[PDB]
Parts: sequence; C-alpha cells; structure tokens
Amino acid sequence: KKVKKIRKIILKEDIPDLGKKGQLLDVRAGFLRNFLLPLGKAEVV
Amino acid sequence: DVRVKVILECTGCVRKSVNKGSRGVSRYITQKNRHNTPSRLELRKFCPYCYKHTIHGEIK
RNA sequence: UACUGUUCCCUGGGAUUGGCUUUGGGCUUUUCCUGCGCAGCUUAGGUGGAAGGCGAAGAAGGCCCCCUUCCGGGGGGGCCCGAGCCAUCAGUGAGAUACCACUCUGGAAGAGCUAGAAUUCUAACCUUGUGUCAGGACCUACGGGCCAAGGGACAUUCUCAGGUAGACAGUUUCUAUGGGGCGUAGGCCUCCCAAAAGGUAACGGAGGCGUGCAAAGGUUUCCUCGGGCCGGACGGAGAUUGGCCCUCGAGUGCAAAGGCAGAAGGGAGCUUGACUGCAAGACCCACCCGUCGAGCAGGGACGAAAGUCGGCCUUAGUGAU
RNA sequence: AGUGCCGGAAGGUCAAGGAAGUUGGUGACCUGAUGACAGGGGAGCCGGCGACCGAAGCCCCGGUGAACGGCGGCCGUACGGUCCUAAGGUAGCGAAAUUCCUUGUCGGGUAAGUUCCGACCCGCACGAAAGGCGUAACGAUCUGGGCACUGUC
RNA sequence: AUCCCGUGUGAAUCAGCAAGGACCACCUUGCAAGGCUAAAUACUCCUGGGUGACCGAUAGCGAAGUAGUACCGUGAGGGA
RNA sequence: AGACAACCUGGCGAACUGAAACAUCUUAGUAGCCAGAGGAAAAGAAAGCAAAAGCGAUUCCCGUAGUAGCGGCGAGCGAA
Repeated sequence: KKVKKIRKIILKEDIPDLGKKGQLLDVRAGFLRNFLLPLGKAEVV
Repeated sequence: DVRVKVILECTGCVRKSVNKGSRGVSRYITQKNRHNTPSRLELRKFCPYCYKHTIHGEIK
C-alpha cells in the first residue's frame, strides 16, 4: 500500500543546499525529526 | 470422457421471463457416445412449457 | 519419505527510516518521422474533410554535411540561385504526407508521472574505549553524562506474508480369521451346495459386473437359422452358388440361468414414448432401499385400421446423509 | 544414478502486497403497457473479477563418498560371447562372535574329540575408518590342551 | 452486523456523526472516543435468636479425652 | 506495607472427559496459580431498545423457550 510523508517545513539556518532562511518547501519527517529540529535549524507550520 | 450424459435444452422456450406464467426453459439430460455420433444431437421431444412437441437443441 | 501443527532458521511487503546525485526502466501529452510480396515515376498501414494548396509569411534545380537505410532511394541544416512547384490524368485490391480529420505499426527531442539501481553522505539506528567527567570518596567495578572511533538507513526489533528440521507436540495406524501373524477376502449379478413354496451357513464348488447401443431404441412390413451329404473354375476339412436331409442342436453386444418361431433371432421403411402430469393395486422386506403396474390427462410417433410405444428378451453396469 | 550437503547463469513455477482496466448493487432524473410494478439510470457510496510488476524455495546446472549409502546376471571353451547397471568388490581375510545345509572335507592333538588348532573356499549372507588385516604387552575376559595337586569321582 | 484488540493507514462536527444483523437509499432512534453513584443480588472462618419425620460414639466435623495431637515422612504432605 | 473462610474484580490458563476412535468442536474460559478490594463486588445513567405503535440508567427472579438460531448442521451449544 505505502504512503509518502509530506511535512510543512519553514526554515531558519541558510542550509547547505535548498534553503533561503525562509522557504515553504516540503520534505519527509526524517529531515525534521533526525537532522534539523534537534539542531534547531527549522520549525513546523 | 468416452460415453457422456449431455444437455438437451429446447430451441422452443428459449430463455424468457416476465408475466407470472413464467416461461422457464425445459431440459433433458441423457447419454450419447462422443466418439460414435460426433455431431451434436437434435432430437424432437415434448416440452411442458411450450405445450407442443418441440426440437430439443444440444449444447455443451 | 503417517496426518496435522508448533518452534529454530531463511525470504519478501509494511513501521523504525533520512539525503543528494548519474544511467536506462515502464506509462501519460506535445510534436516529428517511420513503416520497399505484386502493379511499378511510388523505402505506400487502414481510412477520410473533398479538389486548390503553396509561392515573393524571399522559390525550381543544386553545394557539402547531417538523420534513416530490408542500400531501393527517402528526409533535411544553411545558402550561391531567385519566386516556382503542380491534384484528378495512365498503371493498383487503395490514392497521392497539394491542405487536413482520425488512428495501427515503430521510433526521435522536450514535459510530467512514478519505479529500479550503484555509490557515498550522516543525522536515526547498532557497536567500541587501562578517552575523559565527578557526591564527603571510588568506576582498570556494572552502569550514567560528555567529546570521540567504526559501521550505517543496511542491520536489529514489531507486524503481515511464503518457504524450511520428528527439534518439539497432539493423534491416527480396520474387521473377518477354525489362537494371532503371514496370505486371502470385504459392494453387486448368475449357477450349484439348498433337502421339488420362499428362505438358508462355511476361509464350500463354479463364473461374471463397476457397461454398451442415436441404434443393438419405437413402431410398420418382410425373412428363417445352424450342421452335414451330393454337384460345381481357382477352392482344400472350410469363402461363394444350387439341390437334398434332421429340423431349432443357431443366434440373442458382454457370465450364467430362465426364455424366444414365421419369434424376443436376421433384414428393410419411417422416426424419437430414451415424453410431461400422475396412478387403483400388488411383490420384497428389521429399518433404509428395490420391483411390477391396469388406467386416466395432455401432446406426439408408426399404421389403412384394430392397436402398439413413458428405453433395451429378463436378471449385474452401483452408493445414503 | 537416488538421498544429503555445498555452490550456480537464463528459463519455468511462485505469497503477501500493489496495480491499467472490466462487471454488479443502490439511486436523483427521464420513461412504459395493462395490472399493480418495470426499463433504464448522472454524481456519490458500496462490494466483487484482475493485463502487468513480485523474493526465497522448488524444478533446472555443476561439485562432493574417513557425506547417508551401494559394490551384478546368463551362456560357451585360466579364456571368450551377451545382457543390465550409477558401479559391479581392489588389497586383505575366510566354514569366522559371521556357515543355514553342517558333526563340511582334509591334516594335528586324544585309546576314542558335534568343542579345539592349521589348511582348503561350495563367502546361504566378510571386506577396507558402522575401518581391513596383523601385533609385544596387559585381562576377577572368552575358549582348547598339559604338568603338579587333591574326597570332584 | 454489533463490541474489543496488534500491525499499517487515517475522517467529519450537529447542511454533522453512529445505530437499526452485509450493503445503498429513505425514515426512526440516539449522541462514542472524561469521570462518579445507594438499592434489590452473591456467600459463611464467624455473633446473637429460633427450628429439625437430623446424628448419637464404626454415626455426627478428621477431632464428645489437653487433635491436626500420637505417629510416619528430608520435604511438600499424610494422619489415627 | 502484612493477614483474612467463602463470595467478588482483573491477569494467565490446563487436561482427563464427551463426540461411542479423533484433529474442528466439547470439557471451559472451568480447575488451578497470580494480583486486587469490599461488605458486598461489578455493572450503571443511552452514540440504547423497538417498529411506524411505543419504551426510557443499571442489577436480580418468573417468563418467553429449550422457541429463534449456531453446529465435522455431528456430539452438542442456545439467545433476546
């Protein structure tokens, strides 16, 4: 069956690749939970 | 699969339905040799829904 | 290597569970080509809006390269050139991608759509430290915090799915029987034993069945087989043809018993009663089951008619819930 | 060869799980003739059927016997003919803790030995790590014979 | 069907949601995912009061006597 | 905090047996163990019944009824 995870990520840090310090782009929850929101580099809408 | 019972329906009272006195295909199941008489049977017989004496067509 | 399962283990889907990147998968639209049995100017699949498109919205022919190539000859970038080329017409089962409507074959660029990858990354996850960090004091004592080192979204763990160990579990594994075992048999039909109603046992004596036939059924008409003897080409003890003589010893799909003469045996014509609705009444019996059926009702079959026909000359060809 | 184990392309077979599509139910809403219900049937909502993708395993392919196991007939004159099989027992040993027939036969041992020793081979049905055959020693081991010794007799 | 659960998904809010034995339509009924609550009901190691077509020392509790004693058993335990 | 005859709530959970064998099924969610608490405990104030007629939280007895049912449609089980 499978389901893709789509989250509503607002940024804070510049981010090496995709960031603006103000994107509204979407990613999987594995980015927010494991990488960013521990470090405090982003937030949820 | 050498001598087999077979399904003699009617060509008279082909499948109809509505109006209380319902038509309901008559049928006769009886045996022929498959090897001897390779073309299908086509006997004439009584059919109690036709009230006549119809041709009873073979099928499967 | 009994049946059914359980576990160990392996394998996939899903959760834990993230990220870029290139290479060549499937499917969806734009647009563009492509697609030579034979007629033969035609490297044309089927079909179609129906006769001017197009050209000076910078043309015929050509220079050299590019795409395709069953090598027949398509298609095309730029331009010296400079504004023509041409549709029915004749060959075909079809007409010209002159304009353009709709789609099969097989393919070229972009866009979407996902999926399959290999690698690495690291931040989840796993693992290491006589590395460090201390309460009133130790941790070269389990562990805890902190930097770190190595793996790395695999692995572990949960669920779902398919496999795979008598490793482990619950069971099952017939009866007859001249003691059991070894064998043989287990249901149905015929004959004997069976004692002249029926019935009747034994691991008593003999055989068959688990079907066949659209005609070997139904009816209408016609026919008399079998074995000898004598004559006759091949032909003989025996094929065919004639006569004679006992006559039913023949045949009757298949074991036996009982039956069957102008027949139930052998041939021909026409057909489908191998039919629906039933059924007084009997036979057979522990029950379950089985068997015969006059006759009536309808609608036919065959015959001139009277009549005969709801399968087979009869008894085996079969299973309840 | 069979089984086991180990390794191995493509092909077949192949679950859960998706997945393009088919087909049904219900029904706003149009409709149809005398008989009392009947045709459809948009959206939504329900249920079925599934072209394709889908691993291990198994078939399939190779290797392995101090892996489970197995190691032949028939007919003629040491020698040949012929059949089957994956292959037909090599060395050794052999009447044995294996031998049925059986007290096999031959020799030794005894006046006399179905037990004993050595040889033969007709191994019913030994046999190479469920090892084969030998072997000094050792045995409250089995099994024969002698001396000494005695109430075992 | 209704009620509850592991795994994965994952709504709506009275123009709603759920039930009325799959399921859809129309009716009717109710408001899930927060709690609390006496009675009638079950029983007897036990206390008081009553009763017995109950027992009378091989009966009645095992036990009418200082009985779970004597005794047996490593022990659980058995048991006059 | 531990103890406490039965009754009770929750957790785990047999087999002999019956089916004339036996695995579905039955024995049974019974016996047992474990945890918990009261005089009772649990239940309990409708996302409930029922049928176009109505009822109004539980719990217990009579009844419906051995009926509707379920069931190798067998043994049996059995409601509202």
